[PDB]
Amino acid sequence: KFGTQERVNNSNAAAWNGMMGELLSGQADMIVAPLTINNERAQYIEFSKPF
Amino acid sequence: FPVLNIAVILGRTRYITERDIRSLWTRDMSLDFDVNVVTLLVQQTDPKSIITHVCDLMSGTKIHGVVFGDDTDQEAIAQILDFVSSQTFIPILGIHGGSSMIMADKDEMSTFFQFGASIKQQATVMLNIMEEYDWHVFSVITSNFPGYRDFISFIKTTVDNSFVGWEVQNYITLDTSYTDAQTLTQLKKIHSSVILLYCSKDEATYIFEEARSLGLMGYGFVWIVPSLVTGNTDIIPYEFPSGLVSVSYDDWDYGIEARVRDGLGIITTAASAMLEKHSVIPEAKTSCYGQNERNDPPLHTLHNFMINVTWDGKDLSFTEDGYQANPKLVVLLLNMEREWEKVGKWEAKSLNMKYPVWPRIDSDHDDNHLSIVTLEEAPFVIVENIDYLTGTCVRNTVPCRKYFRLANSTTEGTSVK
Amino acid sequence: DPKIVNIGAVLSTKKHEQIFREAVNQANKRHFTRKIQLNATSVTHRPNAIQMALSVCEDLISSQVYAILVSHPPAPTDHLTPTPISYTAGFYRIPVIGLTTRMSIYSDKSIHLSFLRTVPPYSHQALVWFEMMRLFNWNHVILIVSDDHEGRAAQKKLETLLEEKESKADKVLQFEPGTKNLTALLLEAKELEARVIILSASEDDATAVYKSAAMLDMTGAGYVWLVGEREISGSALRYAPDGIIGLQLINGKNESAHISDAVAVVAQAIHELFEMEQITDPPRGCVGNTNIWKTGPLFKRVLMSSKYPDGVTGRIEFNEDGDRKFAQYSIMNLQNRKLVQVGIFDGSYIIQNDRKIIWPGGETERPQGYQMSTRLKIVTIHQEPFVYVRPTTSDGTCREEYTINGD
Amino acid sequence: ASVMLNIMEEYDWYIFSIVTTYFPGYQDFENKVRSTIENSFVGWELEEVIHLDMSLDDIDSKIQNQLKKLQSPVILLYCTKEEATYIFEVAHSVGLTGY
Amino acid sequence: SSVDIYFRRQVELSTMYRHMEKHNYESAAEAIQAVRDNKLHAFIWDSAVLE
Ligand SMILES: *[C@@H]1O[C@H](CO)[C@@H](O[C@@H]2O[C@H](CO)[C@@H](O)[C@H](O)[C@H]2NC(C)=O)[C@H](O)[C@H]1NC(C)=O
Ligand SMILES: *[C@@H]1O[C@H](CO)[C@@H](O[C@@H]2O[C@H](CO)[C@@H](O)[C@H](O)[C@H]2NC(C)=O)[C@H](O)[C@H]1NC(C)=O
Ligand SMILES: *[C@@H]1O[C@H](CO)[C@@H](O[C@@H]2O[C@H](CO)[C@@H](O)[C@H](O)[C@H]2NC(C)=O)[C@H](O)[C@H]1NC(C)=O
Repeated sequence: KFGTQERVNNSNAAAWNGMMGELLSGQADMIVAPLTINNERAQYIEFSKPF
Repeated sequence: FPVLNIAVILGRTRYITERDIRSLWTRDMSLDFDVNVVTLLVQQTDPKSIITHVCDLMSGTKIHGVVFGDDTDQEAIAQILDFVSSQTFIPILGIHGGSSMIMADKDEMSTFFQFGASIKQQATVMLNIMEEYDWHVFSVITSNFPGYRDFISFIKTTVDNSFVGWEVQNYITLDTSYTDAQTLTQLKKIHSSVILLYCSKDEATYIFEEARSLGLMGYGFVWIVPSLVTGNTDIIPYEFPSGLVSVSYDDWDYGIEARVRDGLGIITTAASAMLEKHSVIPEAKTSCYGQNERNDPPLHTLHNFMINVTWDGKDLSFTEDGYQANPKLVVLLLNMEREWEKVGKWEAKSLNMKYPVWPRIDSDHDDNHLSIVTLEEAPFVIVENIDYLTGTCVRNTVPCRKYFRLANSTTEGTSVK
Repeated sequence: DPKIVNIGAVLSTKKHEQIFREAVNQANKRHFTRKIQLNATSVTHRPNAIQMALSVCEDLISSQVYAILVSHPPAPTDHLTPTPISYTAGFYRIPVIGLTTRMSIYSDKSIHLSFLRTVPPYSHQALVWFEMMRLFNWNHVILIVSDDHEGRAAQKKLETLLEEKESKADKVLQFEPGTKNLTALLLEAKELEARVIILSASEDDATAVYKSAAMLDMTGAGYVWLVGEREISGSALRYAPDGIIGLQLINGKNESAHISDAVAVVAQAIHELFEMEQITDPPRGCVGNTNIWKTGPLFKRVLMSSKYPDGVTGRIEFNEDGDRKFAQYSIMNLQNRKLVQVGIFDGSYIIQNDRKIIWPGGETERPQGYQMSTRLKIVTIHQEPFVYVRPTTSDGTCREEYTINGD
Repeated sequence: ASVMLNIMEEYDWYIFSIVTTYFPGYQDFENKVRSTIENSFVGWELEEVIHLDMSLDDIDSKIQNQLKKLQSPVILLYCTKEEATYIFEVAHSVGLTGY
Repeated sequence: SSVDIYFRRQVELSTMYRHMEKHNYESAAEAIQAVRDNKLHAFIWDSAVLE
């Protein structure tokens, strides 16, 4: 999955991960995919004008 | 064979001698493992008395393990003994009262640790009570002692799951340094159902005084009280606006003497798991002089290799606080007449309250909690089971109860969840 | 009426004890003599791990000192030795003032509640870095911290500084102390766009950090280094690099100034204090006591708001944590593999000394920290309309397959 | 009272309480307000009306207990000037004067 | 999937949130297939992928 912020096991606090966390993580500098744009994600990252 | 060296101390205002339980424990102690015991008692607790005495006994004889017993619930004491533990590296634990009472985060070097329980966990216990009857808690305030910052996060962690529909109204700190009033004026602003307390009984004493003036003592402002106050089971400040939940481990449920043998057994099993298993159990050696680093740290001491053990088959697996990871807890309510009536008891994951119905505080007021039953049909209401996987009811639904049928039976019966 | 109000202290040497008593005697003249009497008591800190504290309770608590001063042992040994006293007085609720404890280990006031010191911790050094970052306009940096209360606190402080701005958390890097092999992480670090670096660690660890960093050629121009006082000092310097910014606390080594200054400041806290009523003396005698001292938090409150900006050490004001405010640091440069003062920092504003700036590569000015990355690693998911996945036809990557419109 | 209402309306402070004393015209003040507040379509809220005066030596207790309940943002007060001094000292203690 | 946020935040849909959750898929290929296989009577997703 692209991924969503979720409880990190015992920690219960974690990054959205998947495509996005790799992005926060820096594995992928930029994400090109069919991604819907929403506020929950939006605070964490910049988003381009919706295509 | 091994002939270990151990010491135990009983300090008390309630009558028993260490000798009584000494010989008892050695008898009980006798078959399982070798042990050599020296017992000493001291009447009232002091930083100087305890430090001096423990160093006095330890140095004279090379004891490897001890326990601590008291008839007092003072808060500072634990930290002091813990401090001794950081330097000595000698295992210590305690079975009753203050030593059993929780303490601030343990240092990197292992310390004595039987008293603490994940305060978070403790709060989740309390939350279970809140889940049954508490929603939108009035206040959680980091007023005093350990975890003012720490308690603050968990509430957020609890709220963060967002599995149900949780929320907070009051979220502040403070007490003694200035006019109580900034905190008080802020507190006036909150308007909620259950007050959450994380302050010592001393602070609480004043807080009780604050609440009466504040109006928190009045109906609609339940108090959730931890061991921070609860600890003085014997003594309750009259001004303590009763009926608020005060709850911690109970002496009646578990004997104070009972705790010591088991621990000794655990020590024995630890040694069997360390000593027998290719490890050397070194003596304390140096405690009261110079700064020589105590001839360095013991190599392969292996004090914390086992944190989840059993004794007599009892699952006494321990937490990061060294505390029974199988919290044996009971729920206590401050009664109408200065009494901790047993509100309920906590077993494992499940939360238990002895009375399903919510007690009316004093006389019922303005027809509060009117008992209403709504028949269930396709047209008006509909009933389905609560999400037992979470142990909770659906957010947009209402948690419901009924009486499990027992017409013949004296009991009304419980058809909850 | 004058009642000698005892004071107590633990100091490095008897000479410093004499200095203490001298300052105290100076003290009676400055504050009103009739209202109160000042008397001085101190110890020369013989190195017993758990007995000096014994005597502190036996002598100083038995003497009911209204406050205690403490300094780092003259013998250059141990780390954060003054742990026990903060606990021991803790029952007493007796204010403690450290002269030399700039270490952040005792920052944990949840257990060090009774603890205090005039000097700012290593974490507070970040105040400089933000100001430094502010001037040069690099918003993009990297933070390298050891894993402990010290490093994590530094990170929290700097990030908190950044929180007022849009939070800037790119490339935080945590390593655990005592680790000799650390190169692998730096390979990860090259990847990141930002070219400015800041680090906090111990001297021993720092040797390993620079040792590993030099292997991957991290020090090269276009890279900047910002660091703590500890990093520039000790063994860190010898296998150590060039053109790296550094910090040294002003008057950190010399307690005596801090002794007279702290005492003058404390004097405001106690003398003003007695203007208030419902005061209680600190618990008299270690024995027979389990109760806190109700005045102590108040003494802390006035003492934190004590003012006394004029001082031997510099301006004095205390932040919420009890940590000192606006402490002055002296920026240091590595020119010709030697320490030099390029500038000095005092108050909220940096000051530029006449000395020429040095950077990695020798450029007079090296502001640009955004070289950037030519190639972008892009990520996707398998979604049928906007993405298609086919295996390479044998070795060949793709197919000449054509769209419905001929292309 | 009308002007007080107009002032409140201008700043659109809908929710208010009245603290009054046994001083003359207190009962009518309530009556005039009732009519003025009542006639209007708007759903503004009157939270509390308090009538208090010294009685014995528990006026402070009774007043304090009575005043402590209130939570409203906008307060209309009516009393003698001096009484206003005492009520304000009491409010400063209560924290009612604050922002 | 992002709609899960909608079900999450929409306490109004909690019922549906769980009802939905218990039947979720790792991907569209399986989610479309279930309806095609007739394993699941209905499938919920954003139109651009679905139409
Ligand atoms: C004021 O405090 C000083 C220092 O604590 C006291 O000087 C000590 O007096 C004791 C007498 O019991 C001697 O044993 C010490 O040698 C003295 N200096 C120390 C303790 O280093 C002085 O007595 C105190 N003044 C009064 C009036 O009690
Ligand atoms: C520290 O450990 C790292 C990781 O094992 C070493 O890096 C490896 O170096 C060898 C060459 O001796 C390469 O073959 C490996 O590919 C490297 N590891 C990785 C991640 O691939 C490193 O050599 C060690 N320290 C040094 C410099 O000796
Ligand atoms: C540490 O404090 C001592 C004593 O206050 C300082 O010694 C003084 O140095 C100044 C130099 O301007 C002399 O004028 C004084 O005579 C010295 N003794 C005093 C002030 O009584 C010392 O300078 C301080 N340490 C540093 C590095 O400044």
